[PDB]
Amino acid sequence: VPPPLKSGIGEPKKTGYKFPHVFFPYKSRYRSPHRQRWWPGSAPRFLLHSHPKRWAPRRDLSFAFFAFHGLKPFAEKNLYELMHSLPLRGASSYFWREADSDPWKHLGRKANRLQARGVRTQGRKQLVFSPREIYYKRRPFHALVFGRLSVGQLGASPPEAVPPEPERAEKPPDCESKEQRKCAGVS
Amino acid sequence: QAREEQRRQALKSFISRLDDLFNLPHQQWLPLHSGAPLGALSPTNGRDDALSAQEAFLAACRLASTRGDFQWCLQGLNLLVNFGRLRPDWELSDRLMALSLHCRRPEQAEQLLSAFPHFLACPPSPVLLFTLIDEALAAGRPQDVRRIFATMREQWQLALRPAFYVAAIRAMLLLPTSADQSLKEAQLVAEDAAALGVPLPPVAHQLLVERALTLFEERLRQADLPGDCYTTEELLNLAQESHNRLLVDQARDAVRRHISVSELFLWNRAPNAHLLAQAAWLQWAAERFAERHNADWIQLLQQSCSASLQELAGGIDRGSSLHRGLPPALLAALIRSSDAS
Amino acid sequence: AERQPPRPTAAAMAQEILKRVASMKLPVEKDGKTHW
Amino acid sequence: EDIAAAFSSWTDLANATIDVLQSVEGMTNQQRRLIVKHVRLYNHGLWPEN
RNA sequence: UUUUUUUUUUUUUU
RNA sequence: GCGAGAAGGGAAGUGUGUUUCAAAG
RNA sequence: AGGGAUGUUUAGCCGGGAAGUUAGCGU
Repeated sequence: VPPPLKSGIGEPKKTGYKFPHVFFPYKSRYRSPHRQRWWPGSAPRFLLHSHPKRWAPRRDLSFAFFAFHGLKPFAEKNLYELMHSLPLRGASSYFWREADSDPWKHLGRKANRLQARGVRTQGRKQLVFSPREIYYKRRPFHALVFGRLSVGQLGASPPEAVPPEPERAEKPPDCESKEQRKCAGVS
Repeated sequence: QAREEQRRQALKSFISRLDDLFNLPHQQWLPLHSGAPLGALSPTNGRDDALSAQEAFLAACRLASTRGDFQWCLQGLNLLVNFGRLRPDWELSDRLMALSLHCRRPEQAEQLLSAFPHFLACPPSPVLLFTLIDEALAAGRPQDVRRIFATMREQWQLALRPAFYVAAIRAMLLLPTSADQSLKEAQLVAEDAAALGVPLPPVAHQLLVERALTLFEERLRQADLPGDCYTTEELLNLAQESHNRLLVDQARDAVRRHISVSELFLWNRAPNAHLLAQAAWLQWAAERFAERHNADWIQLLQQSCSASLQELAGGIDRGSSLHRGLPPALLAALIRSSDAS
Repeated sequence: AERQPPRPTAAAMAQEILKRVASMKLPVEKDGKTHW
Repeated sequence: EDIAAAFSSWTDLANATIDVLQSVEGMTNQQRRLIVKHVRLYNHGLWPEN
């Protein structure tokens, strides 16, 4: 059965609807554009169903309860959550996205799609983000971070690192790139 | 029943009632801010005329003075956060830290230091953090002050302090371990205080370390043990090294604190004689053999023979170290060497 | 112009590589401009 | 291992038609359409190193 | 007018 | 992001349809 | 004497969205 609908933190109480959509009794193949994404092999809607209201008994309440965001796994920690614990709010640092452990790329119903090449039978140039201005609306998962986006070349070391690039000035300080997953930096 | 009935009833109702308030639409909720500024009838009117969400929650937190009510307060906190009505500030971080303490829950207090920066803007007050260190010492648990110190130090947000380094040292020497084991762990913290920005400890720092240094193994190895060592080189070498560190530190401290047969005591002005106590120690030898091994103090000890320094007719020291001598190192040391001889 | 010229060079030398590193911002992120 | 056992060498696999591939029971629709794609790419040298 | 903002802008008087 | 009544007989009599013409958002 | 001190609520217009509301003829 599908999970019950819940409102995210920072939102007033709303009135639940009686039916999922207008064509509830009559039609069945019609699907709403704002349908929930809970089946394995998908991603949330960011700010629609990612952070639902959290409740627990009085006994379970504690300081550590509030720090759940900052202890999330690597596969679910966003940029906002990552920059919150870093020195200087992660200012004057570098960040990049590692698209190697996505939920849909390992698990899901459509996890065996046919690509243009076929199957994978076997130093990169990944983008680097330099946060300049940081503004937190709804901590620790919400912020308007403005930074300079540039390109950088990876190294030959075992881990993913950035040797002597960024080199080229791509665009002036703009909005963030992605909000799914991010890595650390040299700083 | 004044402390039981009137206390639980008042707090229970306040949180319970508050919950119900949130159920109403946003039009009936409390304002975020106290009031509008002047920019928006005399200037004193308004400004502060309304009850804020934050103000109500913190007002009800003053009633707790037991462990049972501590849990209750947390309930209210969650409400604010979940509804987006909480503004982290200096004050917020200060009262929260203290609230746990007042409820006789030191365990919970420590957790805060490792979970504040994840959901809060400002750090706690420096005063509070220092006070918690003494809590553990009073209960008799010097082993719990090592993890709290490291987290503070590692954190960049919190400004480094020189005073903070004193507590750590003092607590390690009181651990219930062997003489060699307790001193070894203490030296690690000392060392750490010389690399990262070369911090300068207070003048009353090097004295403590030196006291036990030349007393626990040095003194012991020439009194009863050699009856007719494994780190003799390190003990002697570190003895002198400690002294050196003090000199450099003290000279640089005075410039920022208050913006100030051969002998050199003829034209040396009138320095403090307090420091000559430790430097007057005679170097016997590296080994047991004090006559066939080493060939390289009275004139130094002539400044104060009768335990009377040049204090009444000399200079004045600001924030000096212990004025007293070495009872366990001087009194029992010279007598033995003489009486027995 | 007497003592006007020497000031801006002094600030430029002390100026960092970066424009403005705003680690913390209380108000909402925006930009104001004037027209003389 | 079941599919490989039926075939003898690589020549019989590359030149295998569609009707012959249906005789073997250990071959589903997804597997059948996948094998025919690989043989067609290697023969034309379109999959040396993707 | 009140919660939500990854659709904006404006603020001076010799 | 794009497509989706592709499973519709419930309404109407001068209507639904057919025919003749026209239409440079 | 520093384990001190200092810090505390920024303002207006327009467009779109959700909950509650869904009473008005006074233009």
